[PDB]
Amino acid sequence: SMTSHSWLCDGRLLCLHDPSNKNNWKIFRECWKQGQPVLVSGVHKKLKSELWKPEAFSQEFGDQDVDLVNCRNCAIISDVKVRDFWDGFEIICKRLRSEDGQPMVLKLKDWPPGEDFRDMMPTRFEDLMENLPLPEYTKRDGRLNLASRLPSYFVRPDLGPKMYNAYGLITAEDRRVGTTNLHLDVSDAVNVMVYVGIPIGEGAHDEEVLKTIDEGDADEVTKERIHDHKEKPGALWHIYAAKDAEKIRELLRKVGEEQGQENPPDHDPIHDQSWYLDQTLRKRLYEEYGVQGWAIVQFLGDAVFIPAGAPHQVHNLYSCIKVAEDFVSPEHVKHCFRLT
Ligand SMILES: O=C(Nc1ccccc1)Nc1cccnc1
Ligand SMILES: [Cl-]
Ligand SMILES: [Cl-]
Ligand SMILES: [Cl-]
Ligand SMILES: [Cl-]
Ligand SMILES: [Mn+2]
Repeated sequence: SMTSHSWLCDGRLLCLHDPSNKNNWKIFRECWKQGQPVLVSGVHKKLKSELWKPEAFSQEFGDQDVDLVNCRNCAIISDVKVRDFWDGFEIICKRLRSEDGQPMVLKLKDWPPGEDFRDMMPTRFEDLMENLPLPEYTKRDGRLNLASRLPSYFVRPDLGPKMYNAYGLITAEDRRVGTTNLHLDVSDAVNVMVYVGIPIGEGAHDEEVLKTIDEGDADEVTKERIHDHKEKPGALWHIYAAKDAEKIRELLRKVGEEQGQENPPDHDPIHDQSWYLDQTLRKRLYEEYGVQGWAIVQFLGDAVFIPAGAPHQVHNLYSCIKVAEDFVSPEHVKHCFRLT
């Protein structure tokens, strides 16, 4: 039977089932006011799938100049063509190689650049913005989006959306690396998975994907969604409550000191965007500081809602295309205020 919603994370995470249901706000606003993230499934079925394929991005935009990042070591690959990223998205033998001769795990940095998404891709902009869930919160002019309504005493988000494109992490050593390292945003965000690639060349690495989800602390009902094999898994997220951010800073100051970093007692390891919390660090956070997070597997068509101030990290299981929009809900406007 079709149902309005379900629970993941043992009852701690709302999962809405119908992205365009006009009654979603009633269930949503009770969880959102408590500082929880929310998942909405099925957004891919609302979109024009031919607009979100890696081959179309390569054909239409392949000649633009860009920088990439090597996810394994943070090295920057400067001033290459965007087709050099897209043509290796799914075919491993076509990826740029490190000195060791291995194909690299790459992230495409700042593309489309700054606020240029709408001008560069007007048809993609329309398809995404017209199908975002919770539209009173997420649309630029929604009644519960204060972004366009606040004075300069508040940090306002840039005009979006922003596109996040990166290969999947592959090996046992890769399990300790982030696609996006631990950080926080002063605005709310909605992040939609519009394309996932489960490919070949080295296609048979489902076994390391299982171990990553399991060691990532994913719940049995998410474990049931994985092993059902109906839907495409994309990325593993860890999100933490905004109220826990300082305890996370204390853990990362102590670890930086144990690893012989030389850091002033006040420095901000979350703002630095330099850490990924692996299984060891997540267990230490829980045991030594009392802090529990949400381990979320984002499948094709899942929209993840991230509360303002909430620290969060992302680990791609396969090659992903994500598109995110920032907004300012009344529940969380304190997080962007410039005084006290
Ligand atoms: O491939 C998976 N699902 C899927 C693939 C194609 C089409 C529809 C669904 N799940 C999975 C399970 C274990 C390890 N890696 C991935
Ligand atoms: Cl809050
Ligand atoms: Cl377009
Ligand atoms: Cl709404
Ligand atoms: Cl990062
Ligand atoms: Mn973010």
